[PDB]
Amino acid sequence: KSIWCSPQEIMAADGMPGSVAGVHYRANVQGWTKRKKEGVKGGKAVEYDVMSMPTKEREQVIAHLGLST
Repeated sequence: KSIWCSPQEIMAADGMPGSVAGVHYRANVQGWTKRKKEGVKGGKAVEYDVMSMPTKEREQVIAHLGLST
């Protein structure tokens, strides 16, 4: 029921341009839900909850998927 996506999918969104940190800049103003995972087979893994982002932001995520699914 919960939804969590890594910054790679988010920064790949045209609505959210800039590298991974560039996305953090926009998320600096709003209190985005963030979680520091112990790294997934890597190191320092970060995820965001799209269900907590404004509805307008939600359209941008679905729109990116609408380009393929």
